Amino acid sequence: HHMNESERKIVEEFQKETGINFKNEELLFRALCHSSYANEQNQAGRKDVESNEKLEFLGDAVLELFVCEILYKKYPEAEVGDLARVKSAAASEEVLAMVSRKMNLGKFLFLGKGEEKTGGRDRDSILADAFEALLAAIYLDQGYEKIKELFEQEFEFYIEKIMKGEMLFDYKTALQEIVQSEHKVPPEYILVRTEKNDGDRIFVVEVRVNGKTIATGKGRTKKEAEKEAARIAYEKLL
Amino acid sequence: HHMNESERKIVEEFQKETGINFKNEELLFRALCHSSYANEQNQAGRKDVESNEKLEFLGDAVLELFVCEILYKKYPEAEVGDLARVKSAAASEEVLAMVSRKMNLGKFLFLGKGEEKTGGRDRDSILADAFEALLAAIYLDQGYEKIKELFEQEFEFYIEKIMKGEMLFDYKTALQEIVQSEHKVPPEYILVRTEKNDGDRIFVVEVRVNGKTIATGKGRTKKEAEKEAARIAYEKLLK
Repeated sequence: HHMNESERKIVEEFQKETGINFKNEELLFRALCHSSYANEQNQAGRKDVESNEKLEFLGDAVLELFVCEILYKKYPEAEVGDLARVKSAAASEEVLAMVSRKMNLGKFLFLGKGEEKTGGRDRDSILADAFEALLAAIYLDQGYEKIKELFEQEFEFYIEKIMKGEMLFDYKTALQEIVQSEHKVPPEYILVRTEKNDGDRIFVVEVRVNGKTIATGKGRTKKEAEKEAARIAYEKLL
Repeated sequence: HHMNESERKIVEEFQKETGINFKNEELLFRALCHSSYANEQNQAGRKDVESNEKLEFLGDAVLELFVCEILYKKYPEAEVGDLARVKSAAASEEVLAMVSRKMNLGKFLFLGKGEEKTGGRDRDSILADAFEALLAAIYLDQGYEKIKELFEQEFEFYIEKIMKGEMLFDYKTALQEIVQSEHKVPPEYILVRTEKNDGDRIFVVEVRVNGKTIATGKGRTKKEAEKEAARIAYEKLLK
């Protein structure tokens, strides 16, 4: 398949924006191609444009192994019934769409005009599916180690939340909504210090409202600590 | 977990017999331990004897990726629906038990006395589970490339049969039974030719009864051709 100008631009923007470069850019294009766009282009005579359905099929297996490996290695004392519970929760459409949105994945999808007109770019199923297809593309292009490099830290965090029975969602967005509603101002995040416990560098962030510290969260990155802080503040405020 | 004498001998034998040598033998031991054995040993004070249930949980995902990767790479034209159908069949208990039996896995399992007495060593589910657990052990000890090196060819063969809609089972044993019954002699497999056909070498095997050829089979190895010849002969002998 020969990428036309607008397709090449999108493919270039995706790599620049997400930082995920590809050796074979055709794998990336394919992962982002919803069937509605492949059908549209094929009907326009571009028979080599293909959907992400096959990559999604492989991607789901890549994801399952990636999540189960984290569970097996990180929770040796967990009952097998617990590994299975968490596995299902971690690989769910809900988590994947959340991950996709955080990556602004919707911006880079190729959709047929009708799908575009009817909200497909915001559809949880389409986003989750494209994310799985992306994992297969990265797996095929650069290997399983790259998948861990890009996503293990992020998923270890989601799996920890789920294993601990803590509800998982976009913490920062939820906290902002509740703080603006009750105080008419947004929450402020302050990195107050860093630590080096367990071997990893740890960021300590306090979330405050009107200068008052509501909660303190810790994480392996500034972003993660902010997320943790928002989770704690949200649960506390409620 | 310290391996006692009998556990040590089983582990050593497994490695010598299959040729799959482990850097970390505890992984191999755990894969071979059915819950009935672990529970029996724990109750007797050996608390570090663990079952293969966690390895099997990981092993199942290793198996799914292994089969899906083959399906994705080898059948680019297949509809996704065919890929999902073949995946389920390829990773099924039936196929996995067949594979386990080919590796004589049943002889290396650790089972509780009661479980062993009730026929556990021949139980399809126990065999399939330990094989998935073994895949996890090998994956953790030696890596994914070792899994392909050991099982890719074999699974590509099963996958091809299922993808073509051809029933999959122990062809040879099934043909043996039907030929022995009708003729009072067993079928014979004769490698009549080997050749390199734009890929690698391919063996041509003829299966015969009393010197008469019943069918011819081709494969990437002699054993594969023999299985193919038996499959063909068996289907034929339902004339």
